[PDB]
Amino acid sequence: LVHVASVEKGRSYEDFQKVYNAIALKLREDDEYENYIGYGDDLVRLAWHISGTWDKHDNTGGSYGGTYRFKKEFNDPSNAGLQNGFKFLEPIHKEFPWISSGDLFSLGGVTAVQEMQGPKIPWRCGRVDTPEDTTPDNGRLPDADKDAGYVRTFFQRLNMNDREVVALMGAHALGKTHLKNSGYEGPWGAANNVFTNEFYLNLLNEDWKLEKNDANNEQWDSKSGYMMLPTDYSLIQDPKYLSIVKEYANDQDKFFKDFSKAFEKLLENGITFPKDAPSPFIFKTLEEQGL
Ligand code: HEM
Ligand SMILES: [Mn+2]
Repeated sequence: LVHVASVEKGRSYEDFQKVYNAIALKLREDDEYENYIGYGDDLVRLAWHISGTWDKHDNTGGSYGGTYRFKKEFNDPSNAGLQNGFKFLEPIHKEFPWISSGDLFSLGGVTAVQEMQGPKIPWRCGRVDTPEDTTPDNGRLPDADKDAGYVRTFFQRLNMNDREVVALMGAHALGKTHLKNSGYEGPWGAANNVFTNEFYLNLLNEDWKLEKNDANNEQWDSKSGYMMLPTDYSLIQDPKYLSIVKEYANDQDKFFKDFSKAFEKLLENGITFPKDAPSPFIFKTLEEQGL
């Protein structure tokens, strides 16, 4: 099963930067730190969840086909809340009907991360929408009520190693859990629509208590009002994860660089890029463009 990246006919950097900017401008328009719904946060979680269905074994799932547009995946319990990101992106897809769904969904997360001051994420176009029957079944996304071994094992299926896992998880610094979406409640940190290594710092420096939330699910709660999923807290239970947690907590740049590579890899798993495909695009943020 091979998915060859196919550049949207005639498109190039400028086109995607335009899509970037439309998303970025609407994020500025639609997001406020205080809001219940974090569109920017939904966009990077959506980019992850469209990719995280991937199975290296047979190349099913993955961001290529844009199958989140399909009911089965759209209604994945694991994707609860993401509909806001979809709805956010619809006017953008309408303005740019030529971009594929996969590219738009993935570009949304890239755009959201960059606009929330995260690292630059190189991004490659060429995802092609695939038919509804290529939609991956539900259940491929990870459970939050698990330990380090689960996590490590889970991400092996996504071809991610310990460093990649720990880096990727740092995106939880963005936003929070919403009890009605996931059975968890509370911010991981400064849920202020800012991408930072706060996730790691909180893990190491907060006073965590294993409690049960209003949904009868256990999560780690801090006096500061932060929370960690058991899977997040896994990263400091496991000694291998722990050393990388500490590295990222002590090196914002390193975290940014590693997150950047892992996110792009995540978003590109399952996709074959012909030797003559365009180079990855690095989009300018609104502020870099003075927009
Ligand atoms: C073992 C891994 C993972 C599990 C168990 C986990 C699970 C969850 C849970 C339960 C939520 C809350 C959804 C809702 O309540 O709104 C959350 C949200 C989120 N996830 Fe993860 N996640 C994992 C990995 C990732 C990765 C790899 C990234 C992306 C690089 C990521 C990005 C986020 C985003 C951005 C949020 C915040 C959403 C919000 O504020 O609306 N997650 N995660
Ligand atoms: Mn949100």
